[PDB]
Amino acid sequence: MHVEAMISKHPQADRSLVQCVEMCFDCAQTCAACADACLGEDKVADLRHCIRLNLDCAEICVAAGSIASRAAGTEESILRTMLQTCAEMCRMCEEECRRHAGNHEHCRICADVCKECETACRSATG
Amino acid sequence: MHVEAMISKHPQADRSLVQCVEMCFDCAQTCAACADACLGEDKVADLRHCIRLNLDCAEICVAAGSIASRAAGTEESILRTMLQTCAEMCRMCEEECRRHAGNHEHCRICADVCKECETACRSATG
Amino acid sequence: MHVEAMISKHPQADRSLVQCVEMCFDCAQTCAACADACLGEDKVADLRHCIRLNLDCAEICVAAGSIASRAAGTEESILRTMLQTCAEMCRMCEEECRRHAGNHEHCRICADVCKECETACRSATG
Amino acid sequence: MHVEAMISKHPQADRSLVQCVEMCFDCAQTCAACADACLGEDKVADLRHCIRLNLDCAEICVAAGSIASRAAGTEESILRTMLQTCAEMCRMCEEECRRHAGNHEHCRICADVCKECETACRSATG
Ligand SMILES: [Cu+]
Ligand SMILES: [Cu+]
Ligand SMILES: [Cu+]
Ligand SMILES: [Cu+]
Ligand SMILES: [Cu+]
Ligand SMILES: [Cu+]
Ligand SMILES: [Cu+]
Ligand SMILES: [Cu+]
Ligand SMILES: [Cu+]
Ligand SMILES: [Cu+]
Ligand SMILES: [Cu+]
Ligand SMILES: [Cu+]
Ligand SMILES: [Cu+]
Ligand SMILES: [Cu+]
Ligand SMILES: [Cu+]
Ligand SMILES: [Cu+]
Ligand code: NA
Ligand code: NA
Ligand code: NA
Ligand code: NA
Repeated sequence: MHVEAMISKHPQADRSLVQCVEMCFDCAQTCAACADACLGEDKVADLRHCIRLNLDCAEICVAAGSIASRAAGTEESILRTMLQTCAEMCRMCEEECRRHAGNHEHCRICADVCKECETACRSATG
Repeated sequence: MHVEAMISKHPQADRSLVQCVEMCFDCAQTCAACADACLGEDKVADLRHCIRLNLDCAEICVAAGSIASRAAGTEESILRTMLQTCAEMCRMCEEECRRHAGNHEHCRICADVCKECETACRSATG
Repeated sequence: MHVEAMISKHPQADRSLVQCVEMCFDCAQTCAACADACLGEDKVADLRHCIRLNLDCAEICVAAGSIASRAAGTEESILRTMLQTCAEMCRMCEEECRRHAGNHEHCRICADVCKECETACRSATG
Repeated sequence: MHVEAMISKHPQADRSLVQCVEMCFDCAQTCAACADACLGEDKVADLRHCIRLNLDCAEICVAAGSIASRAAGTEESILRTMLQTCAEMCRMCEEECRRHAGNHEHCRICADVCKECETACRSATG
């Protein structure tokens, strides 16, 4: 990614923010991938809630990553509110993915990414 | 829109929810349009914060409308948290658009739509 | 929606474009709803491809509607290319939803909306 | 990112695809960042078209990256069409960012990322 490079060249120009942006896109892609993999499983009926939570997590992580890419200045912003929402979403998604992690390696990877994004988003709210 | 029609045919099948979904997409489109119109104004330098807030509002309204389109059942969901975030975003965007409404009719229309979406999102959290 | 009202107040200021924008958001919401309803069906395993195509259609319709909301001027734009892609996507999604329409009323509604969006997007490329 | 790891664990389980997905998210974030930086410049009026093209590029790159994250199987997909559209979008955005690269380092970085994403998307269509 180019998050760090672009922040430094912004005319209104932060490690916690760079890490949060990176993780939001990483998590958005991973959740999209996890939902699609759950949809291909023989036992797809067992994974309905996990697919649904992945879909919401991918939507909220993209939104958060976009908002946070525009949060390099000092002006009022929705950033902290959005990051709290992303954190809560990632917490929910992680718990459900974690529950299937013994059965589906893709859900283990997704749960780990959601946990990391949750942590990153919380850290950026400081 | 087909929000009402699709909710009723959902196998896990609410006026406040239908109104919120409709308004989130209406507001997403209106904010996207408002940012683009502000970008075309002679006095674009005066509208920087308004463009930025429109961009964040369009992102959050789409996300909210998507999440709420999947919230027709009884299972745990990020819905209330997301709708509070949308409400707060629309409040911010409305205030800035409102400030330019005497000068730019497109900002008057956008402020009115943001106010309505804010109200709809708050009502759906009940 | 406020598409027509916002186009007329744009400083660079078209019926086919207003109809396309409206339909793209209508279709994005309807496909999101259809995927979520398919995920709740007893026979979810039979609907894997339909869910997947709905997810791609909702993503592409939002993108198209956003791009087209910014296409009110005369400058070079990705608009025609994006609308052709939306048309092709809606065609694919319609065919799969249509196949399940006798079994699931939500897929009948979605197929009808996808057909209309396809038509609208093609008309706006003129 | 976790693109490579998730592809390998997909029940329907490609270097060109992993590179395209990674680049689409990298480019989406970079274009979002570039538009926000152009909005903060003293000479924002000179950057209107660049901001607009960045906004469309961020929208199309996210959509492409999402679609391509679900393209790990053999079934019919919009993937090739979407990747051609992303390529064309990145080409347009690159040319405009490149034009400002002598004046704004953020536009130099964005033009380089758009060029790479364009190349990656074209390579994945093979
Ligand atoms: Cu997750
Ligand atoms: Cu999850
Ligand atoms: Cu997950
Ligand atoms: Cu995850
Ligand atoms: Cu607004
Ligand atoms: Cu606003
Ligand atoms: Cu506005
Ligand atoms: Cu507005
Ligand atoms: Cu469809
Ligand atoms: Cu469909
Ligand atoms: Cu459908
Ligand atoms: Cu449909
Ligand atoms: Cu670009
Ligand atoms: Cu560009
Ligand atoms: Cu750029
Ligand atoms: Cu770029
Ligand atoms: Na900002
Ligand atoms: Na739901
Ligand atoms: Na335009
Ligand atoms: Na697929």
